[PDB]
Amino acid sequence: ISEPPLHDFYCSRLLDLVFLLDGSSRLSEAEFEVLKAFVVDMMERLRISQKWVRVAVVEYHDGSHAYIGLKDRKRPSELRRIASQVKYAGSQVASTSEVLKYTLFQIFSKIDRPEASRIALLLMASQEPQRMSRNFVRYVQGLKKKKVIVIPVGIGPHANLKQIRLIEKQAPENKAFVLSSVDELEQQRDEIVSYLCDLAPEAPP
Amino acid sequence: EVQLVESGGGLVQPGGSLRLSCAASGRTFSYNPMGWFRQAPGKGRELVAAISRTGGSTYYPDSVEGRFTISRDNAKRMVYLQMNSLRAEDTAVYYCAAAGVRAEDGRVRTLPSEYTFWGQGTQVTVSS
Repeated sequence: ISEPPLHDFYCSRLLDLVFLLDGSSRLSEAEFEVLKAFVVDMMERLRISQKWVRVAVVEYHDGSHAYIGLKDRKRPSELRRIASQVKYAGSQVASTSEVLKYTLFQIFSKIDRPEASRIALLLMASQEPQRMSRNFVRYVQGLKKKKVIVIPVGIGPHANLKQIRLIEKQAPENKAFVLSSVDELEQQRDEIVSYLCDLAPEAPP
Repeated sequence: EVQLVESGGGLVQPGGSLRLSCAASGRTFSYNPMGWFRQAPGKGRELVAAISRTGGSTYYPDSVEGRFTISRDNAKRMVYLQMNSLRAEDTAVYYCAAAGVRAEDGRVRTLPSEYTFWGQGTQVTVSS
């Protein structure tokens, strides 16, 4: 049908995958461009369709800015162009607690695709005020109950390792990647997309 | 899961030319790495040509380098075997196959056990 593979690696599985991008000034404009490029490389190595891999892209500061929903029926090349054009916020704070609440109540409020795995790829560079973490474990526990796998990727020395370890504790498929900087994302990309692809089923209809 | 249909076989003069086509269909088809195998009278299945998912990489045994070009067109879900300067020993049934082991990795596959889906076969006879 519509649009052939760009690379030899091509994940043809039943997967709802959500990209959550740290919008804080812990990343420079140039470092944020590197993060989006990683997101666009990932997207090019997936079979994007309502039948195969669904993608969502959210940028988070003290609130969530959704650019693509799982259900947005558009051309892969259109979706990838949108992801490449996500704006730099350079915000004071990036709230893991807020973007996980958004993912729980706004993206995964109901499970359309019980046949699919569901993955939150939480791309973290920063540490939220301790006043904003009141309900953090609650929302991660709410995602574990909706069968959403949370994969925290800590980027850089300011990423909150306490929270990454906490997320891993709350459930066993919740598995973390700890990176020294954005430049490591491209090193780590093939291992990461292979790991994400293997957590998903090949058409179990 | 994956259905493969070969066409375009027949009789040719030695030193003649022939293009084989394979039409791939089905829900689970994901532009898998493909391979052309043959069974000649009294002989096992031989891999003669293999191609990555994108077509950027190819494998042929040294025995047949220069006589076979495998290619593919992913828009049409086709794979091809261009046969050139044909010999007596190239008489055989030619099978189109697809790798179903770890399909997500579209690199060229040489191990025959990684080929999982198989067509019905097309006869090529090189004679007078």
